[PDB]
Amino acid sequence: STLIPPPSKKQKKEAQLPREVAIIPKDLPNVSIKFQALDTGDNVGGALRVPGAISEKQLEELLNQLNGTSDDPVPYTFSCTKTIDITDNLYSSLIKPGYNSTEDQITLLYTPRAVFKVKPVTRSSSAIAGHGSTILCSAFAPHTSSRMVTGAGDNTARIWDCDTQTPMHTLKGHYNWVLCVSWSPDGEVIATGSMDNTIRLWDPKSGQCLGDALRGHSKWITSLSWEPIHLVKPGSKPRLASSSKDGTIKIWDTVSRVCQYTMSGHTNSVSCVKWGGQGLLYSGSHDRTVRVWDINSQGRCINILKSHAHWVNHLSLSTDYALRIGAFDHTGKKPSTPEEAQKKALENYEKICKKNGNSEEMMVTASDDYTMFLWNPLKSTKPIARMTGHQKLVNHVAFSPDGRYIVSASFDNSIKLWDGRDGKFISTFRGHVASVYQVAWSSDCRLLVSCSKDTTLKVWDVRTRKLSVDLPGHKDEVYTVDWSVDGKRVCSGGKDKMVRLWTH
Amino acid sequence: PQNDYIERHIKQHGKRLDHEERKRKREARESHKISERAQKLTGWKGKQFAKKRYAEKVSMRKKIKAHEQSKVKDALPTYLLDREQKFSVPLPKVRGISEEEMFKVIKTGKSRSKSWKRMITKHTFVGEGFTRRPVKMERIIRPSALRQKKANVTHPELGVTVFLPILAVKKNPQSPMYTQLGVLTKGTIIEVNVSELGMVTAGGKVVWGKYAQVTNEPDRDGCVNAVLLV
Amino acid sequence: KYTGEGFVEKFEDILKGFPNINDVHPFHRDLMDTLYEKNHYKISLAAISRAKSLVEQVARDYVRLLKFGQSLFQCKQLKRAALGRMATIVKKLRDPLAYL
Amino acid sequence: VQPDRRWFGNTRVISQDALQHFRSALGETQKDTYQVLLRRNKLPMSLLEEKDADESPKARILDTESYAD
RNA sequence: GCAGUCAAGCGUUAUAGCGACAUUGCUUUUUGAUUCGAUGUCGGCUCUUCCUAUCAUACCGAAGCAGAAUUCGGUAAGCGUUGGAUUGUUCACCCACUAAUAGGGAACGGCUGGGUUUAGACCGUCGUGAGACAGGUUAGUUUUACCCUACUGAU
RNA sequence: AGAACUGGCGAUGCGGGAUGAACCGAACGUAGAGUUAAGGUGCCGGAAUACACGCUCAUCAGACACCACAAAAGGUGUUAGUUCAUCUAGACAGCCGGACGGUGGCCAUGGAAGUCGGAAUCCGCUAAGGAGUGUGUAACAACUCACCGGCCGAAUGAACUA
Ligand SMILES: [Mg+2]
Ligand SMILES: [Mg+2]
Ligand SMILES: [Mg+2]
Ligand SMILES: [Mg+2]
Repeated sequence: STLIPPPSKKQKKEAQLPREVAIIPKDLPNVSIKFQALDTGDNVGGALRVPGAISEKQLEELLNQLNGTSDDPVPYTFSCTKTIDITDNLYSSLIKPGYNSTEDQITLLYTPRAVFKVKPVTRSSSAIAGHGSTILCSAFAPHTSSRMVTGAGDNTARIWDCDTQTPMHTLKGHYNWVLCVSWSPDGEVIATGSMDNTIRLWDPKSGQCLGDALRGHSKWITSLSWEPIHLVKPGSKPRLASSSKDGTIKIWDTVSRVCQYTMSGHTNSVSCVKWGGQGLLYSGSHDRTVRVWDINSQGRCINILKSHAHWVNHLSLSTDYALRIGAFDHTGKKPSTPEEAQKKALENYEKICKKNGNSEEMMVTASDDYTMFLWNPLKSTKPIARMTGHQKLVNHVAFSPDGRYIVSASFDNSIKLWDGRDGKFISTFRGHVASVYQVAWSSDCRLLVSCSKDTTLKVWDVRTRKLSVDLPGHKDEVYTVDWSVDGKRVCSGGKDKMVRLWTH
Repeated sequence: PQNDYIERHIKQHGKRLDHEERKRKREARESHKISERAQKLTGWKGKQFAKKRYAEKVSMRKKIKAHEQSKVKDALPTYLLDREQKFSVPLPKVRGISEEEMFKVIKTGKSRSKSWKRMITKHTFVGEGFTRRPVKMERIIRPSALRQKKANVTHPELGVTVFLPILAVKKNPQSPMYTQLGVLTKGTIIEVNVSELGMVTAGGKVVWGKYAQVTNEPDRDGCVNAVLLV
Repeated sequence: KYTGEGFVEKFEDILKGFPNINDVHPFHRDLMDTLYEKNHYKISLAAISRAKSLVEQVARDYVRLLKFGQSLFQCKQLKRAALGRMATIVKKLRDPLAYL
Repeated sequence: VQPDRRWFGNTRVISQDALQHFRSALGETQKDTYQVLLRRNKLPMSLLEEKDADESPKARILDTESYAD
């Protein structure tokens, strides 16, 4: 093992020299600050003088009092614009480096945060066998972190109880590889799209198949997406959009088990389909185009977006986490009635969608031209931005749950973090030595987990933009990684035919 | 003339009046011509003609097989389909190379009477920071044109070959003297940088140095080919 | 050396003959881009240029190696290696040559 | 060559912490004109030479469309 | 070259092993951008002939070969295939003329310059020294023919 | 390349292999007669231009060492075999006729009707007939062949071996 160079004699002498303690001076004067919302750019309170002995908690409470919402305060994180965040107190964050002094005014941008905290995963909870071939896909239940669905290459899926880390159900309807699995946003049904050009629906509690397969595709299923609960009227079950290699997007009404709409505009294989929160479907296909369809206009292709020079491998929406989670939260509390579920899902969607004046749902498309494009399909037909810098193809892309950050996992053994509004480059997560296959955010948008071809998972802290922990343990390439809704467990699977559960 | 003027001229005026019959009779004569060529061409032309005839017959048989086969009638994820690709060493025993073959006598002096210098005739690895000894004390000569820094290393798993930099010469099977001189011959164990292979230990450490065995004669083929020891 | 010179002469005849599409009048540039797909055109000619450079490198390297050949068998093997590598480089050009 | 399990083990490994330390160090170095290199350290320089690039290389158009098409 | 893949065959009743033709990876990646150790033999002059593996001249075949020019190929050695520049090196590169400035054997299994150049001398490196060399420079007598045959002419 | 045994040769001429260190025969006093070995018997040259059954034609055959060139490769040279098939309810060639209908199947294209392309490649009626084997058209047309039938009347075709 190659080691870092040891300290020299002079360095050891300086280390033996007495250290200086960083203490707040008792004669620290007052400094003038201006609070500015990062999301809206609305200045609150004008400019106000505060003592230099303020803390982050006291600044947070002072901002809540200035807003006038003290009964239910909402946590914030503060930064000054280089853009340097306030760690503990204003003096040690800004005045101590000397960049901003007590005489000059300090403009602090504040961003709302999550009241809950996700501890980083640091060890493998368990290594569970049972699959006869390589694991191809995995997902968690939206309502609970105790149920995981995993589809593999032995023509089967499994439902794993994550409490005891033991298998609970086996789903054995397909004849070929289970290429994709998806839990319904209401948590009532698991959809598995397979290599045998079929889609099956399963009741998870009984571990049973809901009648017959959904047939009609001529090639294998490439992606499954669900209709959002906040758009599904109460008393109804969400529909299932499905893309496939044959270039079609089929919409399935599951209560009647019929196929309603068949979108056909793509000339090559559809990489992914996504059901947005405004009655729209976004499809990315190997014909180098992104097609936007309207479900309220009989499935007609409203928009064709052409800016890539190669296959668009993946696409992600700003509200993807909210649309996946439906009416649930990190607490796992279930709604009482479907009307309550619809209203709660509406609020969950709105918190991310409608901010800074008008509701927007940004899209990001990661392609094989080593780049990504950031679009706002409702407002304009041109891309908002082009994100370049990756040396090889961008395989996976994901918006943060709050929609403020974009993470791209590429085949150049790297992950790139970009701003979620204008697409400007922020940082590069390095440390993987093989291609990064896919990535997953945590619920509080502070931690990222990535699985690589180098048989390792890696957890990164977004705030410090550095590696948090490196998790080996898989004996072969890892193909899929997911993080629980409550942020307690991480599931990983790949070519070693084992399911790894990780927790703090 | 411009664009497809010959095609337009054929469309407007036709061809020569005997064109079809002439072409037909030439195509009929082709069988006799082929047999006469096979029995009459001599030397290199005859050998090339026979080689091409064999290749054509093989290709035609393959085409017939494909037509009849059509007339008779790894578990990769979604983002990876439609994308294509004991402790015994593989050479436990190799040809022995004597000092007479390994070294070449270099004579010095105006009348060429002194013969203490030797030149290594094989390829060598000298390593980082190599400086030639002063010529007055340079007994063993490793010419710079025969020095090597990289090798085509093949991983037995996943079936790939990468041009990797050499790190050291671990063991030359001929002699420890050739090991310490860095001689690169067939069967030599070398250390290679495997950083681009993305290997990680069970403990999480990145592997960037492993062993490979040379499988060719670089003095004969101009390059070092090696198989990784996994 | 003679085989390398032959390959380089053929490649140079190819590279000097074809127009420089970015240096002709813009009307001719647009017409040839419409007809032949300028991207493919320039990529094929760049493939020819890269093959020429690689063939020259092979010839120089194997003449320098042949300087130290000790027997007829070794010299013959080195010459065959040089010519086979040249053949590999040339056979990689099967598609750009048909296009051109 | 005798059979030996020393031939199949790893010879050089490096930890993630050491990798990050060398990656951060490559960029903090201010070269002085009066310092000469006496001995270069042996490191996985291919893993260590990672500089952020503002632009991507051009996409391979031959993957989507061949010369014949 | 190394490492594989395929399989027309070969082999067999243990669906082992050999395996032609094809084919992949590395060397080598996309926008035609921008000299690295020959350790022992070499060049000329004059002049003859041979080979063909043909550069030109003759006659042909093919090619998006309109014409002009050019490329690839067949028979073909009858006939030609040059003048110069460079010795701080040329195991060649440039300039030009030209129909063209093709390759090679009969040496490399008579004059003449570099080299087998011994005695003189200097410089460099090594050696305690006599000296030797990693080396560099300069100066340095070998002189048949009337014999036989072959050849050219002559009785 | 290293070991062990056994031969031949040096010290040895003679017959034969045109010629010869290690190949075939045979070892040696001086002669006569006879018979042979190996090798030969068109002429040089002693001895059948003997007899017999087959094969081969080479625009520099072969008369050889049995190794290499040699890939048991190429050939519309020729000969003999082996195994499969088709056949008087008709074999192979040839000529003539049929070769249809949904349908110009779907997508794509300025145009694309079997025949620039991408995916289906199904059904009917058949004696048979491809959602087409090629020529051809800007697209059609037209011709073809895959298959079927009429005339003809007896053996034929393929793949291997030597
Ligand atoms: Mg000739
Ligand atoms: Mg002297
Ligand atoms: Mg007689
Ligand atoms: Mg020969």
